[PDB]
Amino acid sequence: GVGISTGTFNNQTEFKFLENGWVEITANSSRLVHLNMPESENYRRVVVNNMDKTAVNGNMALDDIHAQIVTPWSLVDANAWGVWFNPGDWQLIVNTMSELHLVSFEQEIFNVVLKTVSETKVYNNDLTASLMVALDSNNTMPFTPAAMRSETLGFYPWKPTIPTPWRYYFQWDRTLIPSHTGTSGTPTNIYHGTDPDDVQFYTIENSVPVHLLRTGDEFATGTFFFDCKPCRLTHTWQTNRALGLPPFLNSLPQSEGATNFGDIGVQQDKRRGVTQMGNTNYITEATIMRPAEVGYSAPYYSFEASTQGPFKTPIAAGRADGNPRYAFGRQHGQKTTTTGETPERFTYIAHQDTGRYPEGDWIQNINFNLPVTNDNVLLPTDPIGGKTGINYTNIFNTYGPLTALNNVPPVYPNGQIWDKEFDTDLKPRLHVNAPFVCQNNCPGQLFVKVAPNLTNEYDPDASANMSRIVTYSDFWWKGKLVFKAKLRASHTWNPIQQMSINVDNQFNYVPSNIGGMKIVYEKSQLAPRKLY
Amino acid sequence: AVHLQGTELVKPGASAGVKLSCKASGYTFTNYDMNWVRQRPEQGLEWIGWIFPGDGSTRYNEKFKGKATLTTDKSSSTAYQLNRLTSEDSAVYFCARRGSHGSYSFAYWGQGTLVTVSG
Amino acid sequence: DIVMTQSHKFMSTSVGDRVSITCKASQDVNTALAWYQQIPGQSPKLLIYSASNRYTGVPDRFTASGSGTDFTFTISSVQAEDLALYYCQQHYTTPWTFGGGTKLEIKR
Repeated sequence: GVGISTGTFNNQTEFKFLENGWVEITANSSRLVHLNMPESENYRRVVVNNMDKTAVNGNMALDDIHAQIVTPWSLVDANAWGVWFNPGDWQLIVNTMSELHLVSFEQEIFNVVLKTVSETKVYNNDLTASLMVALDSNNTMPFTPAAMRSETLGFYPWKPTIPTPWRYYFQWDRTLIPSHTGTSGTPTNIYHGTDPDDVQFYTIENSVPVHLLRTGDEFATGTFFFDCKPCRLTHTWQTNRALGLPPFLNSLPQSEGATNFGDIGVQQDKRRGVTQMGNTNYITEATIMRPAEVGYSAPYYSFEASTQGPFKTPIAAGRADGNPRYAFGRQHGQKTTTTGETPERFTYIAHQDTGRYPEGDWIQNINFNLPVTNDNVLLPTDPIGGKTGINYTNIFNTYGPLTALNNVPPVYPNGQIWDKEFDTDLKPRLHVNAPFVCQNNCPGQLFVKVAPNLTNEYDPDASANMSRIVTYSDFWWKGKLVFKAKLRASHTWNPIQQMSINVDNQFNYVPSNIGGMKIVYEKSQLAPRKLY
Repeated sequence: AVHLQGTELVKPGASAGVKLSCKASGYTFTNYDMNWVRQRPEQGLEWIGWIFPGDGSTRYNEKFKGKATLTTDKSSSTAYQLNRLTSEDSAVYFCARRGSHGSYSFAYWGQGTLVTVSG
Repeated sequence: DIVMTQSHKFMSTSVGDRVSITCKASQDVNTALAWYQQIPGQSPKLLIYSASNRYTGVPDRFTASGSGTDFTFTISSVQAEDLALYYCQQHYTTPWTFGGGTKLEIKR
């Protein structure tokens, strides 16, 4: 009713230790969401064209052309690691566990309170106003993860959070022929428009049922049950140079020290083994046959163009290129007492050794005369196309059937948790933004809107926008995310790497004297793992 | 019909700053960055920086970093330079705009505003 | 920073001759070069961009060529309205740097 609570606040993380080394992790997240009335109750089709920056020769990468439908609805996203875990629970997980499954997810909206502003300013209660809630359970509306724009709910249980205004990409065409500083022509910079065969205008009113929650109502999305693969919290270190049986050392060191090395007491052209170079007798560590290949090379900072413009080719694993950079604001980890619009940024350097070092590759003629001359080698220091800053490693692809690579690690707290699978015939082997991927169906999105509060002078035949009473809502959101983890076992004599607090990172976990908080990024895949 | 109109002479003392202005007419102001150049009678022309009025994005050179700050004003189509310390920086300042091509050539220049620092 | 040096500061010239101003760059700029003309006491006027292309409205007597570190800007037939201060700008990388200038004269 009007004076009865419809739910409870719960932000506890429960660890239930089943037998056989399996743990259930129930993460409860509760927030107070503050929502304003839409700027306009109409759907807009807006085109963004930053001609000012891309008309300059050399600024192709600064392209921001697109078309989007702007919607009067807002999205409530909780697809980020920081909504569910604090540094302590994250330490416990990444120090005690080895894998991680995604079991269940559920949401609720309760304790809705709608208010009206009257202009000093007076704030009255609208006991009869309503808040529209829509849940796209069938996954009809386009998927839109907020973690890529850093627009999820906040990371603090004691800080009120806002939802993000919903919008989606409308089709368009764009051609941007690249150039450089010193081009003699004006190649082409044209926004064509929309192909009528690809138009797609979605509305929440025509696709999903909308519930109207008043002050004493509550919404409860049932529990969604995932079915995915386990994310591993262990990293691998073995490259192709560390796979299999090492070579037998005929001369072992006698005086234990720092510069006393061992010696394989056999000439390189008199060794035994298998090679894939069928025209040479040398058996070394760079030439011996390994089972497969760990990682691959890919053209880095490469831009492929398509009907909607140029885009960067994504890299699976990096070692610079491949490492994701996260930028975020005061709601998502930045010091809440800083001033300015400069976001906090960090590059996540993963622990896994599955990248490449292009300054150390080379190609040589099949003759293999080992002391190699100039005309029989291609180094990462020779010009390709006459360009001093482009070598062959920039246009090199070594992805083949013998390539083995790992999935991306969780990024606390700004990384995404789950992702939807592409609705194509041939699916990608992994995503670079989320460790988990909903293959068949994924949790539905939760849109919120505040119902139109009309005045007494309303004319639908008036070209001007409707006059509404200034209304805003504050409700409470609750979420339950259930994981399954395995507890790790020690197989080595030596300890392993663990996450801990120390004198350097001490004040990143406690607030300042003025209430300033921050959530620094933590590594996830700490312990090593045997590959072969 | 692109026209850039700068303010006229100024004579500040050797302690303060002066704000030079440049009014643009004849084009979408937010479609082109505004560049500021300097001409001393002995050291030649020199580029101070540029300001993109949409998004208000600046870039200077290392010489005029703490010496000049650029600012834009839409709804009036004006560009401003601040000239912080102005010790003996007496020269003619120009407000320039790219052109139609795409290279950072300067097709349209202002008439120039002279700044003399004395006592 | 790229320093751009024009060979001479004053170049003798008689009306009707062919004059060739030279410009050198500290490092290799591919084409990346613009040529300006300034009458003493006015604003510069853009003559050439990309070291070969002629801006709209420039008379066909001004041409330019070159690449890398050497560039040349030539007038095939001088007029009295062409004796000015010619500047050499590079638009290869920031900061944009100009040359010192070469004033064209009339022979004494």
